[PDB]
Order: sequence, then C-alpha cells, then structure tokens
Amino acid sequence: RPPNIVLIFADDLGYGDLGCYGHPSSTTPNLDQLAAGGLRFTDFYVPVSLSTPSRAALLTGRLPVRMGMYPGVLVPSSRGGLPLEEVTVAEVLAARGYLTGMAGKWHLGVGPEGAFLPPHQGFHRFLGIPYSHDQGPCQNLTCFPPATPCDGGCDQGLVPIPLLANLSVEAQPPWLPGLEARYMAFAHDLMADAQRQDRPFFLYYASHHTHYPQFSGQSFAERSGRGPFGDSLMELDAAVGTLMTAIGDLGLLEETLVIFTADNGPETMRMSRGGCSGLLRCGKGTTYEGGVREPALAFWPGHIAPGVTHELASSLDLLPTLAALAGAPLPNVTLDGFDLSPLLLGTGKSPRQSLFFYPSYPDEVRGVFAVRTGKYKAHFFTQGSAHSDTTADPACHASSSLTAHEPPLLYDLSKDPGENYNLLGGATPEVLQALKQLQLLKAQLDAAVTFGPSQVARGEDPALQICCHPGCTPRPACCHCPD
Amino acid sequence: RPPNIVLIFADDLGYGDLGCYGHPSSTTPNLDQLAAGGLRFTDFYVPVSLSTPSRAALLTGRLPVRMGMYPGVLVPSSRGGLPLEEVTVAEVLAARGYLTGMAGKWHLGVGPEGAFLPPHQGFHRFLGIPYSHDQGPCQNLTCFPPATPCDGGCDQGLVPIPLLANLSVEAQPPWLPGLEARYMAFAHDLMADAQRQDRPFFLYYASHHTHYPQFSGQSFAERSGRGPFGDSLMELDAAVGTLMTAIGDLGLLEETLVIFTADNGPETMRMSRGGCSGLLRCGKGTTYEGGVREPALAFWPGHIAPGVTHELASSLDLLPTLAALAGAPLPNVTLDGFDLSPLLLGTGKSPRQSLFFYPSYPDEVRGVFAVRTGKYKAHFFTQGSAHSDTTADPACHASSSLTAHEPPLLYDLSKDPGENYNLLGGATPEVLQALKQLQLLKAQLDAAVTFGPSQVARGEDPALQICCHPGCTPRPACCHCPD
Ligand SMILES: *[C@@H]1O[C@H](CO)[C@@H](O[C@@H]2O[C@H](CO)[C@@H](O)[C@H](O)[C@H]2NC(C)=O)[C@H](O)[C@H]1NC(C)=O
Ligand SMILES: *[C@@H]1O[C@H](CO)[C@@H](O[C@@H]2O[C@H](CO)[C@@H](O)[C@H](O)[C@H]2NC(C)=O)[C@H](O)[C@H]1NC(C)=O
Ligand SMILES: *[C@H]1O[C@H](CO)[C@@H](O)[C@H](O)[C@H]1NC(C)=O
Ligand SMILES: *[C@H]1O[C@H](CO)[C@@H](O)[C@H](O)[C@H]1NC(C)=O
Ligand SMILES: [Ca+2]
Ligand SMILES: [Ca+2]
Repeated sequence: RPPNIVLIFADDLGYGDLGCYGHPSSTTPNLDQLAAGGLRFTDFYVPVSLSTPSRAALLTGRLPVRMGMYPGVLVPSSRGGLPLEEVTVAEVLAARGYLTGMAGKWHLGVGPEGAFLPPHQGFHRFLGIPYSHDQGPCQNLTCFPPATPCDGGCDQGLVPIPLLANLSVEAQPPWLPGLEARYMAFAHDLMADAQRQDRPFFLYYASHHTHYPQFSGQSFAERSGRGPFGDSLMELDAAVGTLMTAIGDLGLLEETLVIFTADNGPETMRMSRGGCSGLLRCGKGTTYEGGVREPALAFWPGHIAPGVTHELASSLDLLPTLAALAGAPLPNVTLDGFDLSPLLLGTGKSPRQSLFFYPSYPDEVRGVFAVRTGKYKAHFFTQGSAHSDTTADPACHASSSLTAHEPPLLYDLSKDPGENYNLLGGATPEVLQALKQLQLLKAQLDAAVTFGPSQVARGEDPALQICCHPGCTPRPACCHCPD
Repeated sequence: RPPNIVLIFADDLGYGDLGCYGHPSSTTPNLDQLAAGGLRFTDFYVPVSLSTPSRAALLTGRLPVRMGMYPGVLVPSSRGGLPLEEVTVAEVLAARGYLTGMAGKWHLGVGPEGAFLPPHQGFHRFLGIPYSHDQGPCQNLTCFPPATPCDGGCDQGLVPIPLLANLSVEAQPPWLPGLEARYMAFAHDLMADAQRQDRPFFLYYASHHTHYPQFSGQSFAERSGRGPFGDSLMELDAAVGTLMTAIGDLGLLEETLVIFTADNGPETMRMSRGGCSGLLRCGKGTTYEGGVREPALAFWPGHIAPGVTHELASSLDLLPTLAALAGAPLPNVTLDGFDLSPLLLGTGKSPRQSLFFYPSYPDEVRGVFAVRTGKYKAHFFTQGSAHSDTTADPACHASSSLTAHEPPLLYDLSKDPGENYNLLGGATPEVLQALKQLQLLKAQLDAAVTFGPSQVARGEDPALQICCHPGCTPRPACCHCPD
C-alpha cells in the first residue's frame, strides 16, 4: 500500500520568509516543526517565476514552454488552459487507486464549459478559486475581520472571484476571512473518507496564502508581529498544522508523505505586504535565485530522515518522485523531471545535476535564460520585473531591460548564492570547464525543446467569465451570491 | 555557586551566515545544535560596526564614545588603548572569585610596556594576538595547509603578528593553520584547573574566525562547501563543538552558561570570502541592520528554555547580565546596559526598549546616527562604507557620502527589517508618535553623553610594535620566531 501524499503549494512565498529559513519576524511554528522533523531543501527550484507556468510544471512534470503555458499568466476571460492531453500527477495517482483532491487556487485555465477545471484534469473532489484571488474587484471585499478592506482594489472590470465546488459556484465572492476554513474542512473529509474506503488520498492544497491581497481570519488578524503579510502567513502555517493534526488523529502519520513549497518568488512591488527572498537576489518574474529558488520541506516519519539537503531538486521532479512512491506507472510523455525518492528515503543521491530556467515571456530565438549545473549558474539573458520592483537592487526593477550576455555571467552559487560576483568578469580551468558545459547544455536544450502553441495567445472572451447567475444583466457586476 | 560563563566573540560574522540563521551553503553543525538547545536572538545588536569600539563596549558595557574608543580601529603602532580606569566584565568576575581567561583577538590597545594587554584589564591567563590578524604582512604566511598562502598580503610595513602568551611573545608569526588548536588547548586547561580548584571559570573566546585573511587547519581545508570563508567558519564551529565537549566531559553542562555572537557585520569588500548579512542591509562599517545586528545564541541547560526571542538586546547588556548571574557587584560607572537574566531564565521580559547607534567615525555635533525604539528605527544620518563595498545596493558603498535626514528615514523593522520602505517618505498617528519619541531619544542622549578623549588620536609610535627580538635590526622585518 502506497503513502498518503499531501502536496501543499503556497502562493508567492519567498526563500527567506519561513522562520526555519531565517526571517526575523515571520511566525511559522507548524512549518518550522515540520522542517525540524523532516528534510529541508536549500536548493529547490521552479522552472518559471510565475503562477500559471510554475503550477503547470508542478502537475504535468514538464517544462511550461512545451504545453504552451506562456507568455505570462492566464486571466479570467482567457480561452486557453492546461491541455487535457497533458497528464497530471492527479491522473497518474487516480489510476493507482488514489482518492485525489484539490483545495484552492487552480490558475491553469477555465475555458468554455469549464473544460480546464480540476475535475477534468484528474481530481475527484475540488473546492477553490479557478485563478488568483486578486483577479476580480476587491474594493468591497473584506480581507481581515471585522471589516478591514482589501488594499488596492485588485483587478477591475471583472466578474467577482467565484468559489467553485467542482464545476458549480458555491459562492461569489466567497468570504475571505473564512475561505481557509472551508479548505481545511474539505481536506479533513477527503482524508476521512479515503480512510474508511481503505483508499490512499492525494491532497493538493494550493493555498491563496501569501498572494495579494493578504487576508486572514479573526484568529490571526494582528497576531503575527509581521503585519498583513505575516498574518496571512500565520494562517497558512496554521492550515499546515490543522492538516498535520487531522492526519495525526487518523493515525496516518508514518503513512503520510507531506511536501511544502511555493510556486514562485516574492512579489516585492507589494512592499511591506510582500514576501522576502532573503539573501537571494530579486523575486517574482525574474530568473534570479530570489524568483526561482523556493523553500521546501519533506515530511514522512520513518522514511524521511530529519536533516538539510543541498542536493539539486525541482518541482518538475515531484510527479516522478510521487509516482515512484505510489508505484504508479509513469506516462509516455517525455518528463523533464527525475525520481527524488532515493534522496528522500536516504538510499542515494539526487539525479538532478542541471537546471534550466525560462523567463515570464519566452521565445524560441533566445531560449533558456539561465542554466545551472552543480554549483555554477550562467546568465545568458538578464531581465528585470515589475513584480520585483521597489527593491534596493536595480537589477530587479522593470527599468532593467532584457540584456544579452556573451560570455554569460557565471556565478558560483556555493560561495555566492546572492549572485553578486561574476567569475567571467575579467580564467580558472574549473570555471572555464564549467562555462563550456553550461553553454553546451543551453544549446542542446534550445535545439531539442520545441515551444508548444501559446495558450495565452488564444485570446480573451468575456463570455467565459464564471457567473453565479447565468444569462445575467448587467454583467459582470450582476454575478453575485455571497455567504 | 555562580555559573561557568563562556563568552565566544566571533570576528566579522554576518546575520545570515550561520546555518540556523538561513544560509544555503554554510556548514555550522555545532552552532546549530547550540541554537536548537538554547535561546536564539533575532534582534541582538552592537553599538558600533567595527572591531575596536564593539569589543570595547562588550567588555566595559559602556558606549564606545565615552571611553574615547574612536575614531575607527586601533593599529599596531597606536599609543592608545582601552583605559585601565574602565572596569571590564573580567574585572567584575575576578573579584567574585572567577578564574578569568581570554583566548584570541584583543584589539583594545597595546601601548608602551603592554599596559593595555589583557593581564592588566582583568584576565588571569591569556593566549592570542593583540589585534586583528591581518594587521601584519601575510605574503609568506600560510592560511590553509599544506602551503596555500593568505590572499591579499595583508597590512605591509608592519611587524609580523605575534602570539602573546600573557605579556611575552610565544611565536611571531604564529602558524595560522594551527593557531586555533592552541586556543582550544588553553581553554580546556583553564576549565580543568578551575574545576580542580573549586572555582568558576570565565572563558572569553575572541576568535579570529571569519575575519580576513580566512584560514583553517587541514581538517577543514575544502571541507565546508562554501569555500575559504566556509572553511574558516567550519573551524569556528568545530571550536565551539570541542568547547562543548570539554565542558561535557567535565560534567559542567547544566553549570555552564554559553553565549555566542560576532563583533560586527560582514566585510563585503572581501566578496566571496566575506560574510553575509542575509535579508539585512549593508554590512561592516554602516549603521544599517546588516552591520549592527549580529547573531546570538544563549545556552545553559535547565535555565535557558529552547526557543527564539525577538526581544531587544545588545552586547552592552552582557556585562550586567553576566554580573547578575555571578552575583557580582556592579561597578559605580554608568552602564549603558541592562540585566537580561529575566529573559534568559524565562522569568520576565527584556528591559531593552531603545537602542542607539554611532558611526565608525563619530563626532559631538552630529551625535547618534540611528536610534531604535520597539519596532521603529530612525536614520538621522546615513553613510556608506568601504567595508560594505562590492554589493548590489549602492547605499552601502563608500561612494554614498554622509547625508543628513530631516525628518529622519523611519523604518518599521517588524515588517521591513530590510530597511527598504521609509514611512515618513510621503502620517499614521502611531508612526507620528514614534517619530517624536525617536527624535527626543536622540536629543536626550546627545545632550547627556559626552565624548571621551579620542584614544586613536593619541598618535602612532612605531617603537611600540611588539618585537620578538628586543633591540633588533633591521626592524620591523627582523622580528621573528616561527613554530
Ligand atoms: C465533487 O463531486 C463528487 C461527485 O462527482 C462528490 O463526491 C461525493 O461526495 C459525497 C459527500 O459530499 C460522498 O458521500 C460520495 O461518496 C462522493 N462520491 C464520490 C464518487 O467520491 C464531492 O463531494 C464533490 N466535492 C465538492 C467539493 O463539490
Ligand atoms: C599566564 O600567567 C599565569 C601566571 O601569572 C599562568 O598561571 C599559572 O599557570 C600554571 C600552568 O601553566 C599553573 O600551574 C599555575 O597555578 C597558574 N597560576 C595562577 C596564579 O593561575 C598562566 O598559565 C599563564 N598563561 C599563559 C597562556 O601564558
Ligand atoms: C462597491 O463599490 C464598487 C466600486 O467602488 C462596486 O464595484 C461594487 O459593486 C460595490 N458593491 C457594494 C456592495 O457596494
Ligand atoms: C617573503 O616575502 C616578503 C615580500 O614579498 C618579505 O616581506 C618577507 O620577509 C619574505 N619572507 C620570506 C621568509 O621569504
Ligand atoms: Ca505565484
Ligand atoms: Ca570585527
């Protein structure tokens, strides 16, 4: 019998946000304990620094550019979404007799009759928002009780964010200070049912947590010490705790594999209400460490030895890793990941020796922007980001345009993870030997990988906006059904 | 019977260097365990971001500007040093019947016949270099065995660094790849003797560790994963381990209070071979968090509850804290510190509510550069530093000259410890109320504190350079006695 997999996927969390990762004020008790009793990756990456592509790669285990999950992210009125031909981790496990279930943010397309929603991609049960919770007007919405409004107002001219239970709207807009509660409930039931069915569950908890606007329940409002972002993180931390408790009460501790990560770097344009990359450079939207290197914590008593690994690993490896643990047959499609089970089980090292990064807006001409092999990371193309704005380092700002590099900026991450000192900026046979390998790795991938038809380029059709009242007037303002 | 105090004082270590503080490659096993089994301060500060003044404040418990320990640091040919009228933590404990002992860097003056050396300031035994180990030519010196030279060559035109055993030279220059060994030996003996004398020991371990040039024994050379700086840190970590072991073998675990800290922020001009402030801003020489906020770890089983405190605390508080634990009578002099024992013993909160910072080169006209109260830190004067050069943020570079601020740059460290978003940059009654308190605190201190006669201004007399061969020729090149 395979393990009970629980894959938590935080939204917009930085490398230096968790308490166990070095943040001064952040309050993350449950996660620190999870990290104290299980593996803690120091070098865990994501292929792209954005929600849509990152999430796409997590579920399919393939590079975003293959399935056309570019450029940028999907909006509510988008026509495209994650192709059904693409097999997700949920589909692979479902066939293995798993009771799959998702709670929260999808952001992988909605389409016509909801053809791109979770139920069609492999999940049995679902409860959550089809996209980023800020992609809908939030002027009237309350982020913190009793009646503290959400700052910014979010995206205007759009239908209020709906809370989809499978394929039907349960609320619109859902009460944010209590949205989290519904997810934990949905989780507990999913696990309980799976237990009394003698069936292994797969809980994909994609939290809206630490993505803007920052929201929380009365139990966390001004209770973190780190303000709005802190309160929102404290809730995410509690959510992990309640899940661990629920699993504990069911006696499934040594029979449950828990994984935690974030989809991309901190949106620093959010300032005091945004994440923190820590020592890493820049954040969301950039190919710098601060935008692609996300935290990670493996937990599974009796199988996962408590420690800290520096082995190379990516979210692209989760599908094969989880498939291997479940004994589930791997798909025919060419996966860009590896089986990290040896690393987790402590029976060997990670197969990951090289990493490839693509920008927010990629293209077949330039190709991969950054490539890492061992401790060396080359930067063939550097670019700033609006998401990485307001910081002290000008290399992150949107002002910094796309610049080419020949030879590429070579960084020894083992001694310079902050990417401040370029080696080629001037050599050493070791460095020179690495340069050649990195330049070849790029060329070999660019030639092999072929960009799939851009889904985001399919266009926007406002008629696709999920409305609570079908055939309503005047849309979209008339689509309501609060709690 | 009072506790066995062991005060470790690292040299040039950053906030984000230790593994338990969030560094990706740093290898610090022993220190992480020390931090896992005892208090870990997230907000621990030092009055000035330089060796001499910082160290002066540690031992005397008073602000560097009072005793004239400015401007900058003391050189080998300096005439001044820490005034004997000033009572150190060693003197207070000595009267309490403590077997005081120091190992390593002094950097608090040498003077004429060594009138400023440890033996005159309160230490019974001593073994270490009278100042920074880079303040002497290191072209021929070996930093890493078998024969890997020290980079940079260090300070030229000076007498090679001597290893002073009390008041007499034991070696000059001492073998660096084995200097650490001598200190640990000296420590073990100090503790053993104190034990068989039924007397409490006071071990002040001022390591040269992580100060340039980076050195290490064969047991750490290319063994840290983080290069030269990593190897040097791994040794410092081992040094802490061997001390813990020695204390363990003597059965003095629950009877020994261990404290770890650094004197100032990371010298970033050293680049890949320098420290790391982490999320904090700038480093050594600046009044920014990265230069004044140092790591800290309290350890004392059965008395120190394992946790992480965010309470305000400074190195200025160590003297009174340690004096209180030892039951030792506090000196008549006005101390700028507080008794942190309640915090350590978990019987209460810290008395520290405000912190004051002075620049590398201070003056009576400008006064304190930065003031902190609770979670707000004002910047009345900002300045860069040559020590903080080569970084990405231009506010740290020496290029950034001393600029005044009215109103001062107000930062809410609880949500913005990185000092990126100025509040007054534009308010909130809370902020406005804090501004007034901070502006008053500055004015009240500037008026009260009177600058003591600048010791570093006393001049340089080359005849004061410690020479192995007295009445030698041709000096200083002729002062030798290796191992
Ligand atoms: C999503 O739809 C499925 C049915 O397609 C729901 O599953 C049933 O849920 C009830 C409890 O509400 C159980 O008693 C049934 O055994 C479930 N059937 C199966 C086949 O699993 C599921 O609850 C729905 N979830 C949401 C959030 O709407
Ligand atoms: C520093 O000087 C003191 C004497 O002033 C030395 O102390 C003696 O050390 C020996 C061992 O070497 C002991 O047997 C004596 O009992 C010690 N006497 C006292 C009064 O403590 C000390 O060893 C010297 N240390 C160095 C490093 O030179
Ligand atoms: C709140 O105001 C916004 C415009 O600021 C509008 O879009 C929304 O419909 C209003 N809703 C309520 C409940 O007042
Ligand atoms: C080594 O060379 C330096 C000059 O580069 C000189 O100061 C020193 O005395 C020399 N020592 C030896 C042992 O060669
Ligand atoms: Ca995201
Ligand atoms: Ca120093």
